[PDB]
Amino acid sequence: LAEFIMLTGTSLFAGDALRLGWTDLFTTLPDMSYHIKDWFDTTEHMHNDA
Amino acid sequence: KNLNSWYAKGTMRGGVPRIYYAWMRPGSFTRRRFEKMRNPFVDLETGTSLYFRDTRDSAEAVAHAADSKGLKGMDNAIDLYNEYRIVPDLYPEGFQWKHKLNTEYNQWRSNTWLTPDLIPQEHRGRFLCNFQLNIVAYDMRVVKFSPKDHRQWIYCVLYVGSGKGIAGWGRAVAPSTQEAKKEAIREAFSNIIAVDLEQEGPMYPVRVNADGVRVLLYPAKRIVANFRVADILCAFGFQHAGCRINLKATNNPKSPTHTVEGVFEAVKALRSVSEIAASRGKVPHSLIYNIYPYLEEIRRRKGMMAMHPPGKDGLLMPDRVVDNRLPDHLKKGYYDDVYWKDFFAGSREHLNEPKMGLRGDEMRQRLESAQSRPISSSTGSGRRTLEDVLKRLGKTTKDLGSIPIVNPRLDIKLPTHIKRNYSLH
Amino acid sequence: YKMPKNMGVAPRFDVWNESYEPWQHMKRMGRLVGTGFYIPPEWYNHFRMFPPINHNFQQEKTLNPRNES
Amino acid sequence: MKYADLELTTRGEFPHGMKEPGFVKKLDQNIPWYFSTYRSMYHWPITGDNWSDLNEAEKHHDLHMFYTLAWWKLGEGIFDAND
Amino acid sequence: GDSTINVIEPCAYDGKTEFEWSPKMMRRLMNTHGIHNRLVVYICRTADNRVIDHIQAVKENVGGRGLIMVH
Repeated sequence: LAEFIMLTGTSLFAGDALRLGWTDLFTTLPDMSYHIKDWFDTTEHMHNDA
Repeated sequence: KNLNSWYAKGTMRGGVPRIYYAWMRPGSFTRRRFEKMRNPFVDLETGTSLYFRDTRDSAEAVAHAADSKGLKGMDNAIDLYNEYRIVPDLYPEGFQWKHKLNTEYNQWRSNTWLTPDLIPQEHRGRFLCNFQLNIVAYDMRVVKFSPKDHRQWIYCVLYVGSGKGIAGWGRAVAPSTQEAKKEAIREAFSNIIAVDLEQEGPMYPVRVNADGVRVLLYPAKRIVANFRVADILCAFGFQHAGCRINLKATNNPKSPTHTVEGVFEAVKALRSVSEIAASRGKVPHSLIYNIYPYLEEIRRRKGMMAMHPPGKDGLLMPDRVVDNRLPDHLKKGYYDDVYWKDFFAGSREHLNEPKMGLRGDEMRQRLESAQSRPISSSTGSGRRTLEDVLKRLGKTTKDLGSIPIVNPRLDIKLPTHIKRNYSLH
Repeated sequence: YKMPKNMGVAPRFDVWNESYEPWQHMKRMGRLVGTGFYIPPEWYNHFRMFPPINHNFQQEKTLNPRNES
Repeated sequence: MKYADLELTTRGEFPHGMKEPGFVKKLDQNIPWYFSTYRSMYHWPITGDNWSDLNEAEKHHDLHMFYTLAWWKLGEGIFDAND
Repeated sequence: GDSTINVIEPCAYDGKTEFEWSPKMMRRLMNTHGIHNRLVVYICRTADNRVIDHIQAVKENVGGRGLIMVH
């Protein structure tokens, strides 16, 4: 499949991107950018431990 | 170009002393909860993986392609002590030693421990500030407990302040002078207020409105306000401030009550500068001297220092088991070549048998520590154990140096001693 | 002139909460403890690291009832 | 050195500063605002390099330290190396 | 819990009264009793039909119609 995606124009997806061991994270939520933003608003301390 | 000299400022109040901070507030002075990892974050484990997010790609982390292993810069830990202080320290540690109790701290450092009924419950063991009470003005209001019964309820206003930063004001109604005074003092220690004196005054005109008295705290070169209001601002420690009330002392309503209430309301409405900044999300000019260690470590992470080892992750994963744990009869001999003969004399954790190797003298010393446990009837006998035998001799249970008995209170014959202790020595 | 029986001691129904909001005590204890003449309560040592959520405004100020504050 | 076996009956107090004040029943001035209002001229601590021909500052600090060490009995039986 | 715009005022509760700010007026706001203070931000619309704070207005020494004060 390594050679396959190169030569044969084919698209990978969420699941296979996951299983190749590519990305850890994966959401199903709406406006997850906004839910990150407001969480990091309510956050308060800017120390690496925090 | 600023012909306001900084060297001629502040209005002298006689002897009234007001605190001044050399650099930063004594609260934000100390940072143990962050240098020593005493925080909910270090406890709650979640997220400690991110410090080792770099091991997503094993080959990449060993390769050290980008130095940027760090969650926040070049290293996981770069300037953990300065760079994080860049944020407006709104919620500072303060005083956090449990060395001696809250009670004994409050007691050594404050005239409030002497007056317990005065501090309400929340503030009890807290304060370390010597509060001066200034009783603004007593009054008398008739209280009608019934149509036929009326009392004279004296009504006090007073402000308990120390120019060290902390000052509240309480007014009370109570039938007697000293009881209304105490009631108002406890209401004041409930209405206690503090102030970020880092700016030593308001940095913007605070135009507040207390219970009918239009107050304006503004910046002046020096405390320029009423005698009463000025002693209140000096009870807070404001060196450069000025409060004006009602626009003029002919403007009603005026009263000692309204004056104290108004100035304290304004000092409450005041926002710190660090709080203003953080509220605007912006870095205050004042604290940018903290990123300078990180800016310098940027500028000095050129070349060799940014160079990270090839293939060396620092994460030296678990693989096998090691057991240097020797049998005790063996570690009893192990160091005999290397340190003093019979290294392992008396470490319980070390020697799985705790007593072995010791000379009877040191075992006798353990026993001297040990005390006489009661004697149940079966254990109690008309025989005289070497305990009371050596009592009658008076000499010592430590005298029998050559005699291999160690614990005379054992109801066992001399060789039974020496056999229960032959395994060891 | 008949006014409500207990009216005299009624609470100010819009500003009776605000004294109690956790953000007020965060703002008001942050300075009390920054002064360095105070020994912060054990709840401040915690809700300092975990400050309350930002946008939980009370319906008495956000005059909007359909709002899941 | 330079010894003469003199005597002394009244030493001072201990200059701990916190000797009780001679108590008074009434005040000769019943005006308390005068302690709160009293300004003065400025105490410019240094004028230029604070140089003065007599060593007016170091000398006085040394003469205060000298007698305070005297009264404190050199201040070391309290603790010096209990640590 | 509290708004970041602590207060926000118009320079004029009226429109018929335009308040042109002298560059010295706008330099005596950032000078609180000897401490340089860019805290309270004042918006003034210059002659160049630009709308700028008093800080860039007095960094180029031009003054403008007063629009708002805010902080």
